Amino acid sequence: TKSFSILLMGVDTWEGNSDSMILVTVNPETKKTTMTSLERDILITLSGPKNNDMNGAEAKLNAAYAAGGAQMAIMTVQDLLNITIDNYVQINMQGLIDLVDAVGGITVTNEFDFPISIADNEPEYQATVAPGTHKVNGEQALVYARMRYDDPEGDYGRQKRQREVIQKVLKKILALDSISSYRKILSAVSGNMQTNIEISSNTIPGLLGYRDALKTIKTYQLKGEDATLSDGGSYQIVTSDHLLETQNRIRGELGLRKVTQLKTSATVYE
Repeated sequence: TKSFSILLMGVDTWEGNSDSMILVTVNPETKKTTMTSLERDILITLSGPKNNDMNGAEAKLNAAYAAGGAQMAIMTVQDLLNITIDNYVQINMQGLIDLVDAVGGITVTNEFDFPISIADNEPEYQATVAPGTHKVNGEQALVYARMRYDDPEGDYGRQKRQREVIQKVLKKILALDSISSYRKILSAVSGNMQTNIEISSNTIPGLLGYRDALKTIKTYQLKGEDATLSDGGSYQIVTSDHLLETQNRIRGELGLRKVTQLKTSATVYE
C-alpha cells in the first residue's frame, strides 16, 4: 500500500528497439493511476553503465534502449524526470496480443472513415479494425496501436492510441476477482514479457493489493516542438515549462516534494 513508479516499454525483439516509453504512477491511497507517454524523438544526454560507448552522448530517447537495454532506458528516463523509478516492464508484440486475448479483448473506436491496416507495410499483421466502435482481439489491438500515418503528426495519435489500449486492458484487470484469473494472464504472457518485479505464487496476490489504483486512470503526453535533423529526420526539444509541470505532476502522484528548479539530462532550448 505505497505509491510506486513503473516504466513500461514495448520492444520489437531482450535487445531490439523501443516502440513506446510510458511512465506509470500507481497510488493505492488516492485510488489513481497516471500514464505519461514520453516522446521517443526527445533529444537527451543518455545515462548508462560507464562500460558503455553511448553513456554521455546526446541522442534521441529511443536510443537508450538500443544501446544498453532496459537498464539504460531506466537510467536515461530517471535523469530526464529527476525521480527514481522503482520497476520496469518490457513487453514485445506477441506479448501485447496474448495479454489483450487473456483479458477477453477490448473496445476501440476507429475515428477515420477507412479500416485500419498495416499489412501493406508489415505483412506479419494482416488484421484490420473497421470504422466505428467494435470489440477487438489482440491482433486487431496491436494494429490499432502500431498504425502510424508516417506524418510529423504520426506518433501523437499513435501515442494516444497506445495509451488507450493499455488503459482499456487495465480496466479489464480491475474487474477480475480471482487470483487464478491473474495467474492465467501471467502464464499467457510468460515468454514475451520481462520485469524487475518478482513473479511467483508469493506475488500474484500481493499485486491485487493495488487494484484500487485502477479506479481512476488519467492519461498524459510529454511534448514540445518538432524540429529537423541534418539527415532530414525529426527531433523535439522540450519547453522547460512543459517539462517541470510534468516532473511535478508525477512527483505529486508519487508522494514527493514539488521541485523548485529543473534538473534534467534533456536538452532544453536554453
